Amino acid sequence: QLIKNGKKITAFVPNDGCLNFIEENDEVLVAGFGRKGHAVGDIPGVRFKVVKVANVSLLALYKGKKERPR
Amino acid sequence: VRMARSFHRTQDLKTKKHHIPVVDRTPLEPPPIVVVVMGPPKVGKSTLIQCLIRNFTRQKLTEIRGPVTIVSGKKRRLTIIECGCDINMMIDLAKVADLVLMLIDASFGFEMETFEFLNICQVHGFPKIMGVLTHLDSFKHNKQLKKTKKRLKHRFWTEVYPGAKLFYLSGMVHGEYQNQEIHNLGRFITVMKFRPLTWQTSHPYILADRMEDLTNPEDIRTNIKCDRKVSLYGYLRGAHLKNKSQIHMPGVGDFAVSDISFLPDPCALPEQQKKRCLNEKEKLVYAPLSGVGGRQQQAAPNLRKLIYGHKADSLDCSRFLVEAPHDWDLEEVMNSIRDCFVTESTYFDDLKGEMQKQAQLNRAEFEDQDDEARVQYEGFRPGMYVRIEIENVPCEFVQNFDPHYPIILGGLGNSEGNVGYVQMRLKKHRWYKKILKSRDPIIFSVGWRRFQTIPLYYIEDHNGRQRLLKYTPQHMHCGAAFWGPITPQGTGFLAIQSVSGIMPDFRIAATGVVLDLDKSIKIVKKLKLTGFPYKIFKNTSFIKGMFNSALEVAKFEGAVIRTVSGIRGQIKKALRAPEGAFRASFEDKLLMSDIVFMRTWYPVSIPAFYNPVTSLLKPVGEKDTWSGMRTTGQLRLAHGVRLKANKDSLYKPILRQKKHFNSLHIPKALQKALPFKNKPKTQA
Amino acid sequence: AKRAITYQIAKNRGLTPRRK
Amino acid sequence: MAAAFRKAAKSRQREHRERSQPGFRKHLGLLEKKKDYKLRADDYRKKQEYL
Amino acid sequence: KEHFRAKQKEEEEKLKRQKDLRKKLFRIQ
Amino acid sequence: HSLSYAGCNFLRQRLVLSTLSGRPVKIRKIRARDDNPGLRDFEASFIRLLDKITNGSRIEINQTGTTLYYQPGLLYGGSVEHDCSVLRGIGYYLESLLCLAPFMKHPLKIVLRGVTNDQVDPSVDVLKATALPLLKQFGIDGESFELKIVRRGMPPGGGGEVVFSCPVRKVLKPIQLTDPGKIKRIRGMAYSVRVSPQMANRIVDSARSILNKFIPDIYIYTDHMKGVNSGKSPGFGLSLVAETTSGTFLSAELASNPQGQGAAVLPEDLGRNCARLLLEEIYRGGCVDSTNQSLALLLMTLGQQDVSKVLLGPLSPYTIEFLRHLKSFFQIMFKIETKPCGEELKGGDKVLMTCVGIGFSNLSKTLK
RNA sequence: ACGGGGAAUCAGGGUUCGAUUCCGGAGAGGGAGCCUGAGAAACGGCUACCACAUCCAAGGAAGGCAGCAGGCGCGCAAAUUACCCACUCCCGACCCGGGGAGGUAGUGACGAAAAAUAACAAUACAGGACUCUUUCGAGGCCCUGUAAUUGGAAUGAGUCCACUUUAAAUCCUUUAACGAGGAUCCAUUGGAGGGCAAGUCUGGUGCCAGCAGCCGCGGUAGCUCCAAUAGCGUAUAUU
Ligand SMILES: Nc1nc2c(ncn2[C@@H]2O[C@H](COP(=O)(O)OP(=O)(O)OP(=O)(O)O)[C@@H](O)[C@H]2O)c(=O)[nH]1
Ligand SMILES: [Mg+2]
Ligand SMILES: [Mg+2]
Ligand SMILES: [Mg+2]
Ligand SMILES: [Mg+2]
Ligand SMILES: [Mg+2]
Ligand SMILES: [Mg+2]
Ligand SMILES: [Mg+2]
Ligand SMILES: [Mg+2]
Ligand SMILES: [Mg+2]
Ligand SMILES: [Mg+2]
Ligand SMILES: [Mg+2]
Ligand SMILES: [Mg+2]
Ligand SMILES: [Mg+2]
Ligand SMILES: [Mg+2]
Ligand SMILES: [Mg+2]
Ligand SMILES: [Mg+2]
Ligand SMILES: [Mg+2]
Ligand SMILES: [Mg+2]
Ligand SMILES: [Mg+2]
Ligand SMILES: [Mg+2]
Ligand SMILES: [Mg+2]
Repeated sequence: QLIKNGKKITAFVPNDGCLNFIEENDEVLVAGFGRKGHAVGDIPGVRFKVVKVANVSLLALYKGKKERPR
Repeated sequence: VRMARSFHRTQDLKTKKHHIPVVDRTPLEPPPIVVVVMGPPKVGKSTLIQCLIRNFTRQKLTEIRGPVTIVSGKKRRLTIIECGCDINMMIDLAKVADLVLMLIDASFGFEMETFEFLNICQVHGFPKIMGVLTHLDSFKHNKQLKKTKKRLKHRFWTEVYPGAKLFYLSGMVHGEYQNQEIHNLGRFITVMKFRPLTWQTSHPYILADRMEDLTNPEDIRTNIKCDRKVSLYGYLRGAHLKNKSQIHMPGVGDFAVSDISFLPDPCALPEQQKKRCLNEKEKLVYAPLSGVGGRQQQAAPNLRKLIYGHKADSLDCSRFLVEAPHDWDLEEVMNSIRDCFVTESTYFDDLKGEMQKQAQLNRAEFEDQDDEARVQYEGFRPGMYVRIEIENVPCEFVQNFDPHYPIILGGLGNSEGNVGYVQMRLKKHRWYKKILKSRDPIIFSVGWRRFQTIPLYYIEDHNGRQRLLKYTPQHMHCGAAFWGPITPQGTGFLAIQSVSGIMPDFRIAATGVVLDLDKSIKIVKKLKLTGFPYKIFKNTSFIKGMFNSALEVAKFEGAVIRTVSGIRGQIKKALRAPEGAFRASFEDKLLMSDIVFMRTWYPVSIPAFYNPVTSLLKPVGEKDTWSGMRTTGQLRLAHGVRLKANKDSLYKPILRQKKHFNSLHIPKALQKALPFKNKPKTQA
Repeated sequence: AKRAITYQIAKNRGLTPRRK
Repeated sequence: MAAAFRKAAKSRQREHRERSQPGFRKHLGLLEKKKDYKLRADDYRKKQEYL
Repeated sequence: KEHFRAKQKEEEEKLKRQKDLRKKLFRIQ
Repeated sequence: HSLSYAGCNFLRQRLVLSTLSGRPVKIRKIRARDDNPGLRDFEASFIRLLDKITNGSRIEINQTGTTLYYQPGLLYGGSVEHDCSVLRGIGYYLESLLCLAPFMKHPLKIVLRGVTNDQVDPSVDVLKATALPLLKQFGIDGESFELKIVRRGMPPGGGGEVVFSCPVRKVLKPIQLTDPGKIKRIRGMAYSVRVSPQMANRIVDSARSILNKFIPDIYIYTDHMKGVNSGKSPGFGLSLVAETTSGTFLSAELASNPQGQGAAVLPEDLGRNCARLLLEEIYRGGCVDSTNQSLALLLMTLGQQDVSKVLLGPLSPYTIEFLRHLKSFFQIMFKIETKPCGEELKGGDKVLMTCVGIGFSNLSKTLK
């Protein structure tokens, strides 16, 4: 649910196993996705993706370069 | 172009301002800010504290022990406490600190204690951190000094937010830091603002300024080992506190508060000190441990008296009977009732406004009532100096009291005194060398508590089954379940193997969050029952070794079985001549070298073992040395037990050989009946 | 008696792909 | 960037290993896996279709 | 064998977008 | 630290407060000075209901049944079916479920079998009409939040069935209900089972005759359920609900005597008496009706440490004892301030109840 | 919408930018007024009003960073409260005093220029490269490959003296001594592929397919290719 306007949207998590870093009621940063198109094995009609959680990039958490602050 | 470029930039800057709105519950008169000073053992922690005290109060204190409260500015006071290298204090101070001053030796570089404390703060709620690096007088104002500052700053920017402020202490004049550097450092402390941390906002807590023993002296003469009643003084922080409540004191145990009383606050701000007439006392420093400080029922006055000032063995019904019904036919009775009936902003801004209205109502609700009246309705508000009376304290606490070690009193919420089954999401730390074995003891730091338990490590499957794991995965999150105290969901936790002793490596074993609380674990383990073929009839084979009686086979009829090779089968019936043998049909023919097994799931259990850490109940020199249950590896070293490895379980090269098959055999009858064109032709 | 950080901590390489 | 996630995970190249026949059954022969059975399975199917 | 596979990979790339795949399937229908 | 109590009266609130507090309770001397000393069956039926909707509870009963020890576990929801005792109505058990439903681990889907309409306990129609909107004020609103009556039941036979579903919430929203407002409409519910359908019509024309002078808009619904839906005993009754501009609801209801005992009640008398009982409630009117006062006070205490206010009429003896139990279990003391209402001519004096909630969250809900 | 000299993009014509180190105008929280002076409707001058705001013994008194540093602008965040008038010039009674004007260093790959992370020889053992080809085939060789060994030359990153620089310094440039074989003194970012078990889920066309796989019985003491390269990606808007 976006903080600015209260709308509810569906986004992609980049990889399975990044779901473990994300918990419910967490604050995340969302960017756009899918202007170019949708790849094979991607669900059409979803136009958002999750980029950061607690202001930390998901790739840095996955690679073990940073730790999520509570 | 200018309109579009300017508009899109401001929207991006608004995104930084957005956050999850929460009700502001801070008091109108806040308590002193807690400032902790940590670092490697000989970095200069105590020197900086004396400079900060002299900077704000123009006073020099001798033999500082415990927290010190000073007035620093017109509207702000600070509580200053030094943190030692011991891991137990590092864990406690992180749970309470509002501001952290981290000291780095620039000449030597980073040390492990610096990175361990940052991980502790990340788990339990990240406070505001200002980094101070010292010992710059070793360098000689060249490339080497300039490059060292950049290298240390950019590595520090990874643990905290990028662009964080660092302070440099160039040199010591007469064993003291330069006044201008200290003055600038003190100025940034004055203007710092703080975010609402989840744990601190939810629970009331107290940092103790003074401890005093309240026992009859003749009781001590009778038995020294008697339980003792102790009085504690400190500022109330976090949330409201009730008169009768349960509080956990880390390092000692769980207690219930007998008596609570608000007290006139020492070291008040000078404006409030102006109101009370004084003979120029000029109180600016408070440190008692250092020694420097110190229709009848309808009426409200009767309805309130009746409630808060035969019936038993009677019917329980939530129905109010009418003792005196009105006539409802007279005009005046009809008269008394006729008046009843009818004759451009963001969503973030609007939600912030609603949070403000609720916060204004909370503060202004009981402002008219007296403080004694206020305590009954809302409890003790944060920011008041309070006196806490605790009974049944162990005697070893009083006789082994050390003023350096802080005393923290953390209020417990509902059901937090009870015990149950706790399920956690857990990941082994990246810098830890070893992995954690299930059914081995480990120390958890959760909530206010530090304790040792025995956890089970498990993994989730897509169907929803939780199956047991032998070890924590090296690179993945993992489920953890154990028997321990009840703790609210969404709180972080920290795992240590040994609090006693010093080791060169990183000491934090793992990190995670609390997910679920229950009374049943529902964790299961995989069990395979193995058998071997002894008689084979194409698809059907006779299997022995899986069972030992005909009653066993009857229970498992129709079960799915398979070979190591992957051929799937079904149990059909039990045979008679071997007691456990049975008949099974399969997809294809089996070989005698094949092995069959059946996949089963067996529920497991965990012992209920909970051993709290009691470091404060130790001699003053021995507060570091606390031990408990040992792990499997330690027990093997203590005894003469040596690991023995099964030859079957080891992995070995297979070395297979090329496979041949017989040529197809055509029956003699079929050869005769075949047409002349397609007959196998052999010349004799 | 000083516990210096390791090379792994000093350069948080993490899970970086291995290259020739 | 799914490629960056996959490439980081595939940094470790250890694969799972094969288990052998137990020692007390070593006289019987090698334990056959799915690859070994597939050879004898297709051979029998080929002959049956010819017959 | 590798050369034959690489030719099909180019055709697989030549429709790898989601809308491209649904494009032919209506057309083949 | 367990609490100790004596007697059989107020048994439900002692058990409900114990499981939310997490503190054990000891009950002693239950109907000691009686020919039947043990616990009644309907109280034993209530205890079995708690055991099914919780996980990990420990309950001890003496061989005589004079004492009860209850160690509460965590709340576990899910699908539950229960056969209620015919001595007390389903609404007797339903009030306790309304208190505990939002704090379950899983959303509760319960079907209750027993007697729906009775003279002793509140009707399930009243709880549907008035109690459910009150929980929506606290934020427990949901798509699956409903009460449905499958078949009606009357004593002594019983034979009724209701299904109740409630969402789970992590925290409760504070409320400030201080303005009652003026009554717009009156709605009613007239039912007859295993008798002539003419009974309901003879109830309607009696209640309407009294209430038409105060308000123009009154319409009473009539219900006749046939076959297995009728139940196992004959009876009839009326339930009345008043709706205000502010959204509050005030209700009253009456039911006929059972078949076994009591003289037959004229339907015209039942219609008039229920209407006068409703007008008695209006004279006492507040933001919540007298039956629902104890429910409102409990949900105020379970807020997220905020100031909340409710305006209610004269306090019932049930609520007065409920307030004392709240101080024993949750250590909360309300601030009471009566409102005179001298010349406003709204009726009797009202009481304004205000408090600050204790920090309470749903510990049973799973974080995922 | 401060204007211009100008910046970008074009075959041209044009189009889009120009708060921003040069020139001109205007203002000093907001509207008005005024003294001195050659020159001001001046604000690091004065008087009253409006809005803010500091001290007080409650009577009174003192204010204007859109100068240089520095702090704040819901809780979420990015240059030093540094050195000097040595250069350039300005003011004064003055060769000499003063100048956050200016100059000197510090500070986020935001932008531009140069440029490392190795070079050269040797030995041994194998027999197969490579190009075009929609699974068929056609050409072709003065070599290729080996996570195979071996040798003694060269050098700067760094460590550490001394000069030189400069107002004093730092940096750059000189220069004595140390400083390389896994030269582990170990370059990254994006894209695309392969490899696997008595492992898990889902669907079927008995033996299959999909998704995926550091999780297996026991046991806890560093694969390949492509694009760029000290650089390389993503989102929104647009041309
Ligand atoms: N030269 C120099 N020495 C410093 C500096 N800062 C701290 N020190 C040294 O630190 C010593 C003081 O030790 P402490 O004040 O006790 O610092 P600490 O980290 O609290 O040590 P413990 O009390 O043992 O925990 C002094 O004797 C100094 O030699 C610095 O900036 N420059
Ligand atoms: Mg010290
Ligand atoms: Mg303008
Ligand atoms: Mg311009
Ligand atoms: Mg001007
Ligand atoms: Mg301004
Ligand atoms: Mg002049
Ligand atoms: Mg002016
Ligand atoms: Mg100025
Ligand atoms: Mg000026
Ligand atoms: Mg400035
Ligand atoms: Mg700010
Ligand atoms: Mg000059
Ligand atoms: Mg001069
Ligand atoms: Mg300047
Ligand atoms: Mg960076
Ligand atoms: Mg960049
Ligand atoms: Mg930048
Ligand atoms: Mg460049
Ligand atoms: Mg010099
Ligand atoms: Mg060499
Ligand atoms: Mg498969």
